[PDB]
Amino acid sequence: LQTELYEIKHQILQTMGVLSLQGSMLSVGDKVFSTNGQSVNFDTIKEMCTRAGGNIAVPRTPEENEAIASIAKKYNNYVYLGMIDDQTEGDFHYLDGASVSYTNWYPGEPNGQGKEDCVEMYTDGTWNDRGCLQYRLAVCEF
Amino acid sequence: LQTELYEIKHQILQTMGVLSLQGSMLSVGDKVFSTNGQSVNFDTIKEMCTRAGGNIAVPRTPEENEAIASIAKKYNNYVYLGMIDDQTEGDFHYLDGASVSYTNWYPGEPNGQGKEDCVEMYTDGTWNDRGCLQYRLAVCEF
Amino acid sequence: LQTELYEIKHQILQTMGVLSLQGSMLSVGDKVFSTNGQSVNFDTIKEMCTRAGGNIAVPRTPEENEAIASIAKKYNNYVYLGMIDDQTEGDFHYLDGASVSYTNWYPGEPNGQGKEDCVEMYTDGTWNDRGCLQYRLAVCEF
Ligand SMILES: OC[C@H]1O[C@H](O)[C@@H](O)[C@@H](O)[C@@H]1O
Ligand SMILES: OC[C@H]1O[C@H](O)[C@@H](O)[C@@H](O)[C@@H]1O
Ligand SMILES: OC[C@H]1O[C@H](O)[C@@H](O)[C@@H](O)[C@@H]1O
Ligand SMILES: [Ca+2]
Ligand SMILES: [Ca+2]
Ligand SMILES: [Ca+2]
Ligand SMILES: [Ca+2]
Ligand SMILES: [Ca+2]
Ligand SMILES: [Ca+2]
Ligand SMILES: [Ca+2]
Ligand SMILES: [Ca+2]
Ligand SMILES: [Ca+2]
Ligand SMILES: [Cl-]
Ligand SMILES: [Cl-]
Ligand SMILES: [Cl-]
Repeated sequence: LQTELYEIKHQILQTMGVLSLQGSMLSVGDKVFSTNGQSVNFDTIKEMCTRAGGNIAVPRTPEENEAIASIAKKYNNYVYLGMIDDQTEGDFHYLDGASVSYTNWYPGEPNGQGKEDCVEMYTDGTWNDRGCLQYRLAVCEF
Repeated sequence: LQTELYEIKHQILQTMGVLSLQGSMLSVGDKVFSTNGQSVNFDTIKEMCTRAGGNIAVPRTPEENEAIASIAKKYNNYVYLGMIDDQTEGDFHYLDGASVSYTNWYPGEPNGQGKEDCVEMYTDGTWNDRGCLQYRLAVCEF
Repeated sequence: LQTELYEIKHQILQTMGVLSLQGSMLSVGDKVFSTNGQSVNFDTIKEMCTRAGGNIAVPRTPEENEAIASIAKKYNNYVYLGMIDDQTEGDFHYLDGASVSYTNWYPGEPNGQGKEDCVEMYTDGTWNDRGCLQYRLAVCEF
């Protein structure tokens, strides 16, 4: 079976290598990020990522933030991130319900104070709280 | 080894997630469908799919039919399916030799009665028996 | 676990099938070749392939040569290969340090005699020793 396992691991590396060369994914630690280049609103990005078997991307580390920012830069668009401050204002949570730890707010942000429940990322990787109805680059994590 | 197996399964899911996000595959049950968007005749589609390690797509379930129809719709072209009524007329078989079960004939079809040995799918997912020399969207199953 | 292993192997085959259909990879024996279609110099191709988890492509067999030549033909560009004759002139080595075995020099080549330390492949698959600063099609192996 060890023959099978080595071969399997090698083939997985080949396919991920191919996708990484084609610019179709970025691997960061345990996470893989990807975009198909389309721009839609926050709710539609969630459905899109979920349909593909993943989730709207969120950076929980400086390294993850840089990877998503590099995607925002390459595709030159603002990006919606997987966090919201719905139920309680000023209190941003990941979509799994956990309170946000790492942040990278653009100076002055977040300033919505009720009416801005989503978070967008600028091309320099910094964050702004925003309404959820804008068209933003869809980035998913797997 | 359980560490290896969990990691392997996760990486497989990441790559399939990426391909699904990019619109490069559709997963239905055990089957994966894909097209590269090219149009060729029936014999050439078979060679193309076989070269890639798969087979010309055929729907054996309503669910599979819908998936292929969604590809025909997205690419806006008629699609050749993996069935033929060669040796016996009115008797359509899969390419593995088995008699066809599920069908979705457009009203009046099949009407070839000798001279139409292939099957094409319209953009609404319904079927027509047809000659095999037309240029149709190549869709493969894996 | 056998259920897991069969399923894993099948899913790997599906993803590789998809990538092969999309024209995003060529499998030869143990090797997988891929290009993203970009043209850069020798040093930049190495970095690009390494970033993706692979290496600049080199043919060690007639079969591997044909696969890379088919990529050079499809993309209609000269290709840099993973071999150099740096430290000793007339003495080409793979990037792992081993002396080159299989060759396919265009008639008259190699003729650099000091000043041509890289190797390019023409669209017909034959080789020429060349300087390393030209823009060539980036082809990686995994
Ligand atoms: O000045 C920046 C400011 O501009 C707009 O009002 C909105 O996008 C706010 O979310 C943002 O904080
Ligand atoms: O009326 C539809 C009819 O049109 C043509 O004659 C052919 O494509 C037939 O296969 C099809 O049944
Ligand atoms: O005649 C072919 C000859 O042309 C140029 O001088 C260079 O590309 C050489 O590397 C090559 O050998
Ligand atoms: Ca609110
Ligand atoms: Ca708010
Ligand atoms: Ca704001
Ligand atoms: Ca006939
Ligand atoms: Ca017939
Ligand atoms: Ca007919
Ligand atoms: Ca030299
Ligand atoms: Ca030389
Ligand atoms: Ca030369
Ligand atoms: Cl809004
Ligand atoms: Cl015909
Ligand atoms: Cl040069």
